[PDB]
Amino acid sequence: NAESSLYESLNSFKVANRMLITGTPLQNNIKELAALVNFLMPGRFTIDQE
DNA sequence: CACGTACGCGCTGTCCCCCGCGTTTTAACCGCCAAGGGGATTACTCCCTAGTCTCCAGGCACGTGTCAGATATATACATCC
Repeated sequence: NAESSLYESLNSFKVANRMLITGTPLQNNIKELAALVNFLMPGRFTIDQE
Protein backbone atom coordinates (compact mmCIF):
# COMPACT_ATOMS: atom_id res chain seq x y z
CA ASN A 1 0.00 0.00 0.00
CA ALA A 2 1.35 3.41 -1.02
CA GLU A 3 -0.84 5.23 1.53
CA SER A 4 0.46 3.43 4.63
CA SER A 5 2.81 4.95 7.20
CA LEU A 6 5.54 2.41 6.44
CA TYR A 7 5.52 3.46 2.77
CA GLU A 8 6.05 7.14 3.55
CA SER A 9 8.56 6.28 6.29
CA LEU A 10 10.74 4.13 4.03
CA ASN A 11 10.25 6.31 0.95
CA SER A 12 11.68 9.33 2.80
CA PHE A 13 14.96 7.51 3.47
CA LYS A 14 18.14 8.67 1.72
CA VAL A 15 19.17 5.34 0.18
CA ALA A 16 20.83 5.00 -3.21
CA ASN A 17 19.82 1.40 -3.95
CA ARG A 18 16.74 -0.53 -2.81
CA MET A 19 15.57 -4.12 -3.13
CA LEU A 20 12.23 -5.75 -2.35
CA ILE A 21 12.10 -9.43 -1.35
CA THR A 22 8.69 -11.11 -1.49
CA GLY A 23 6.92 -14.20 -2.75
CA THR A 24 3.73 -12.58 -4.06
CA PRO A 25 4.40 -9.30 -5.91
CA LEU A 26 0.79 -8.89 -7.09
CA GLN A 27 -2.05 -9.93 -4.79
CA ASN A 28 -5.23 -8.02 -5.66
CA ASN A 29 -4.76 -5.72 -8.66
CA ILE A 30 -2.13 -3.88 -10.69
CA LYS A 31 -2.26 -0.84 -8.38
CA GLU A 32 -0.33 -2.79 -5.72
CA LEU A 33 2.41 -3.68 -8.22
CA ALA A 34 2.37 -0.02 -9.29
CA ALA A 35 3.02 0.91 -5.64
CA LEU A 36 5.94 -1.55 -5.46
CA VAL A 37 7.53 -0.29 -8.68
CA ASN A 38 7.04 3.31 -7.53
CA PHE A 39 8.79 2.45 -4.26
CA LEU A 40 11.60 0.83 -6.26
CA MET A 41 12.27 3.68 -8.70
CA PRO A 42 9.92 6.69 -8.75
CA GLY A 43 8.65 7.85 -12.10
CA ARG A 44 9.64 6.13 -15.35
CA PHE A 45 7.00 3.42 -14.76
CA THR A 46 3.36 4.50 -14.65
CA ILE A 47 0.12 2.53 -14.40
CA ASP A 48 -3.12 4.49 -14.80
CA GLN A 49 -5.54 2.16 -16.65
CA GLU A 50 -7.19 -0.71 -14.80
C1' DC B 1 -38.36 38.34 78.09
C1' DA B 2 -37.70 34.37 81.10
C1' DC B 3 -36.84 29.45 81.59
C1' DG B 4 -35.35 25.02 80.40
C1' DT B 5 -33.62 21.36 77.88
C1' DA B 6 -32.19 19.27 73.57
C1' DC B 7 -28.80 19.17 70.49
C1' DG B 8 -24.36 20.90 68.18
C1' DC B 9 -19.85 20.34 69.17
C1' DG B 10 -15.62 18.75 71.32
C1' DC B 11 -13.02 14.70 72.95
C1' DT B 12 -11.69 9.79 72.95
C1' DG B 13 -11.53 5.02 71.52
C1' DT B 14 -11.60 1.48 67.95
C1' DC B 15 -11.62 -0.93 64.12
C1' DC B 16 -11.86 -1.18 59.33
C1' DC B 17 -11.20 -0.13 55.04
C1' DC B 18 -8.76 2.53 51.81
C1' DC B 19 -4.12 3.88 50.33
C1' DG B 20 0.64 2.98 49.00
C1' DC B 21 3.67 -0.23 46.84
C1' DG B 22 5.30 -4.20 44.44
C1' DT B 23 4.32 -7.80 40.94
C1' DT B 24 1.86 -9.91 37.11
C1' DT B 25 -1.33 -9.72 33.37
C1' DT B 26 -3.82 -7.71 29.60
C1' DA B 27 -5.95 -5.13 26.61
C1' DA B 28 -5.61 -0.27 24.57
C1' DC B 29 -3.30 1.61 20.81
C1' DC B 30 -1.16 1.93 16.46
C1' DG B 31 -0.64 0.02 12.15
C1' DC B 32 -2.84 -3.41 8.72
C1' DC B 33 -6.20 -5.78 5.22
C1' DA B 34 -11.02 -6.93 2.59
C1' DA B 35 -15.07 -5.55 0.54
C1' DG B 36 -19.24 -3.05 0.85
C1' DG B 37 -22.77 0.28 2.29
C1' DG B 38 -24.06 5.31 4.12
C1' DG B 39 -23.87 9.71 3.41
C1' DA B 40 -22.31 14.43 1.79
C1' DT B 41 -22.02 17.30 -2.35
C1' DT B 42 -23.47 18.67 -7.59
C1' DA B 43 -26.70 18.75 -11.13
C1' DC B 44 -31.13 17.90 -13.06
C1' DT B 45 -36.30 16.98 -13.56
C1' DC B 46 -41.01 16.99 -12.08
C1' DC B 47 -45.22 17.64 -9.41
C1' DC B 48 -47.76 18.32 -5.33
C1' DT B 49 -48.90 21.33 -2.05
C1' DA B 50 -48.95 25.45 0.56
C1' DG B 51 -49.07 30.61 0.00
C1' DT B 52 -52.18 34.19 -1.80
C1' DC B 53 -56.52 36.20 -2.98
C1' DT B 54 -61.64 36.80 -2.80
C1' DC B 55 -65.89 35.96 -0.59
C1' DC B 56 -68.93 34.30 2.81
C1' DA B 57 -70.87 32.24 7.00
C1' DG B 58 -70.94 30.47 11.58
C1' DG B 59 -68.06 30.10 16.03
C1' DC B 60 -66.93 32.82 19.78
C1' DA B 61 -67.78 36.42 22.89
C1' DC B 62 -71.05 39.31 25.32
C1' DG B 63 -75.29 40.26 27.14
C1' DT B 64 -79.69 38.94 28.95
C1' DG B 65 -84.07 36.28 30.32
C1' DT B 66 -85.43 32.13 32.26
C1' DC B 67 -85.33 27.70 34.76
C1' DA B 68 -84.64 23.78 37.72
C1' DG B 69 -82.20 22.49 41.97
C1' DA B 70 -80.78 24.15 46.73
C1' DT B 71 -81.98 27.15 50.79
C1' DA B 72 -84.95 29.61 54.02
C1' DT B 73 -89.42 30.52 56.05
C1' DA B 74 -95.31 29.82 57.04
C1' DT B 75 -98.63 27.26 58.89
C1' DA B 76 -100.74 22.77 60.61
C1' DC B 77 -100.67 18.00 63.25
C1' DA B 78 -98.57 15.31 67.08
C1' DT B 79 -96.72 15.52 71.82
C1' DC B 80 -94.48 16.74 76.83
C1' DC B 81 -95.41 19.09 81.52
